[PDB]
Amino acid sequence: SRILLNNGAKMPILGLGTWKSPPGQVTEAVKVAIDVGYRHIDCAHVYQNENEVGVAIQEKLREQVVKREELFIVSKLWCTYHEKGLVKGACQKTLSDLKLDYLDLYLIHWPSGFKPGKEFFPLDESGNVVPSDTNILDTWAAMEELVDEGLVKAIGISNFNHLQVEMILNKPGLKYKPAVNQIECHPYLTQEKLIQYCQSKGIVVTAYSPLGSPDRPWAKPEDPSLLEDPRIKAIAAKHNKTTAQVLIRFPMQRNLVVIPKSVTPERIAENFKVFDFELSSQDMTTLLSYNRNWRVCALLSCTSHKDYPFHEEF
Ligand SMILES: NC(=O)c1ccc[n+]([C@@H]2O[C@H](COP(=O)([O-])OP(=O)(O)OC[C@H]3O[C@@H](n4cnc5c(N)ncnc54)[C@H](OP(=O)(O)O)[C@@H]3O)[C@@H](O)[C@H]2O)c1
Ligand SMILES: O=C(O)Cc1nn(Cc2nc3cc(C(F)(F)F)ccc3s2)c(=O)c2ccccc12
Repeated sequence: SRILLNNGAKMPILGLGTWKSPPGQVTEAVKVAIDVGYRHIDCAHVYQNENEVGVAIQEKLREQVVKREELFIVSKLWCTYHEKGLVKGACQKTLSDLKLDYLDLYLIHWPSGFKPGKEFFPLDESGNVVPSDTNILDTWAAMEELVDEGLVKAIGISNFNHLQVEMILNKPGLKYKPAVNQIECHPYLTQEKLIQYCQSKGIVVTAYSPLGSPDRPWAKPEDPSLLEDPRIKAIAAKHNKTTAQVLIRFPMQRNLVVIPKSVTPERIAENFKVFDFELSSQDMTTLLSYNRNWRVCALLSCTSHKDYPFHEEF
């Protein structure tokens, strides 16, 4: 149920995602999740719902359902706060919203810094994202300070390519190695090279968008649909499981952490019922065979940013 991180802490391999969970629904989602056994919640300031996630956690702590030490709460430093001077306040805002005194894991959400200011996606008049003059290593050093001050127990990265990870690993005077790299991963984007890289370096990989993010706001009707893939439905039927259950179990059997999102109580419970069956070797081979290098998350307006991660092969 949990994987050991480099700081000695254990991270639950199944967590609840919260991107696109409206504040109207995420409090109930998190309450239900905790009731049915989730102990890991994946959050971010940019998801605009951390206050409501926080309400749910506070309530369940107060109800004596769970103790804080049993929860594993992750959040992420948004791109507009990469300047060394902005990092601590960004973390403290997340902590205040979540009503917590520490995070279990805090990630650099994307390797790119954006122009500081109120807008999460500052654009120029021609639609290009406006970068900031920040660099990965200075942002990393700021993240390390959060560990040293007790705000966070572990730090990591998200959407970093292997060269960007290597930059941090090779930093003279590195204080903390990244514990986790959180990346998009599912049968249409199987990430074999980056997973082998990270796992060889002692970095745990978390798979995001494991169901293919059908609710992503830029979906096009001609896009591939993992949950509707008849090939994956057939593997699910053979196990008397749903397609979502197969898609969640798949990364678990690759020694990945996985964070499916739902706000629908029946699905939150369904998605956790993945510890009672095993995909066969042939199932795993078949699912890996569906790779198409297809990404849910890769914003066009960011493709000229100097730190855009997806020009590299991996
Ligand atoms: N680090 C990053 O850059 C990054 C990027 C993307 C995602 N993430 C994290 O990863 C999480 C998961 O990714 P995601 O939100 O993109 O998408 P996802 O988990 O792949 O898919 C969520 C979508 O699937 C639906 N769904 C959930 N369970 C289902 C089930 N059993 N049957 C049918 N449909 C089901 C949900 O609907 P309902 O909610 O309406 O039930 C929602 O529309 C995020 O929420 C976020 O926490 C991180
Ligand atoms: O962020 C999430 O969790 C999900 C996520 N993904 N995307 C796609 C992105 N593509 C990027 C590319 C870069 C780049 F590094 F390439 F510059 C930087 C930042 C991004 S956001 C979004 O546009 C988005 C908008 C609101 C809330 C969350 C998201």
